[PDB]
Amino acid sequence: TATREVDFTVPDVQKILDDIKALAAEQVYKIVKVPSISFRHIVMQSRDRV
Amino acid sequence: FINKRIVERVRVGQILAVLNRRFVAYKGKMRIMDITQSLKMGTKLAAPTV
Repeated sequence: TATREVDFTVPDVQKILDDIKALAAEQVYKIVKVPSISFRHIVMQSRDRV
Repeated sequence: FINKRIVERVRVGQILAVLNRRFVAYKGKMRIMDITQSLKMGTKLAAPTV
């Protein structure tokens, strides 16, 4: 034969099914008390402008 | 005297001017195998005896 070497190993389906089942309990959102900071300020020698 | 082009002085601009043969190649994702020895794989059938 003349082809690329591919290891034809057999996995176990039970762990794959268990992982698929466990993937359904994940949460895409999150719950926070305060929102993240979205603005900051830099001061200079001036007293009237930043 | 030999009527052949063994050695020729060639400019750099015409180095790639000898590309005129059509080549066919097979994909690396397909396999090529020889099945000549598969022609002798067989079994005989014995006649029943009493």
